[PDB]
Amino acid sequence: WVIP
Amino acid sequence: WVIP
Amino acid sequence: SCIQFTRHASDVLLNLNRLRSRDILTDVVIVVSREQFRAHKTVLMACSGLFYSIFTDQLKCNLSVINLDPEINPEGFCILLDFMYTSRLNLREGNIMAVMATAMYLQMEHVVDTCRKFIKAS
Amino acid sequence: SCIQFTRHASDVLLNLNRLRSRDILTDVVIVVSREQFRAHKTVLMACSGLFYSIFTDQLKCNLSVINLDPEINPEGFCILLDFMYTSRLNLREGNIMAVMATAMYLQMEHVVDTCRKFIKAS
Ligand SMILES: O=C1Cc2cc(Nc3cc(Cl)ncc3Cl)ccc2N1
Ligand SMILES: O=C1Cc2cc(Nc3cc(Cl)ncc3Cl)ccc2N1
Ligand SMILES: [Cl-]
Ligand SMILES: [Cl-]
Repeated sequence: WVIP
Repeated sequence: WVIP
Repeated sequence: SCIQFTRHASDVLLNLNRLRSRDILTDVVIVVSREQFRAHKTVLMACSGLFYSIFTDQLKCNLSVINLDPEINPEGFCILLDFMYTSRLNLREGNIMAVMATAMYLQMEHVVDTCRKFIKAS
Repeated sequence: SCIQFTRHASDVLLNLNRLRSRDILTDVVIVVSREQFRAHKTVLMACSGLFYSIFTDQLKCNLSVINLDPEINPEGFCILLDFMYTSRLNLREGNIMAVMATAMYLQMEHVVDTCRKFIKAS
């Protein structure tokens, strides 16, 4: 999971 | 396009 | 010896979401309490262990309407349906418990994992 | 303020390809000369400008069989159908001309671009  |  | 187009999967999912927003080729209604959500059976199956089981069943594969368990919160479902079509999860302090419970029910293991991680941190 | 799961789109496409290989929820047959290819209308539309136009047409959206132009080579189509479901293109010296012609007909602009680049190099 990432910060888009 | 890339070499997978 | 194939070549690969890096953005292909993302572009396919973006177009499937555009079809969903315009209600094109949607073949099922998911009923969550009073709320109704139109979707594509294939996308639901590709994202959820629960929908995979439902639509591979010889009788259920033909249903146009699927009613979820009454404990399922419509907002939690809406957040998960958006994630299915975009890869983006709107996880907030006020919705995390309903999102985790809905993801456990829908069998969306990667969403369950991040919810468990975010809860542990707080 | 969403979070994003990097591998989600790729995982969705992988599962759609698994449904295709097992002939699950396929709703159309594409006829290319004598050859028949089963697929999902939504995936075809998401990948091709031609299928997007066909299945948004109020009459054609309901057809279970679509016949392509007789000039279309079945192998070129097969290579492009595999690309649609995997992001991988089996581009070879002996098939590049048939792949480019089929991609132009199917309106798959990124495949047309790489075929034009590979031809120019040789
Ligand atoms: O967390 C998850 C997500 C998920 C998706 C699917 N859907 C498929 C799986 C296979 Cl092997 N082929 C085809 C499909 Cl559509 C099943 C279980 C789960 N669990
Ligand atoms: O090279 C290409 C690939 C492609 C895909 C689609 N399919 C869509 C486009 C839009 Cl805007 N919304 C929904 C869909 Cl399914 C149309 C044209 C082209 N050209
Ligand atoms: Cl997931
Ligand atoms: Cl393309």
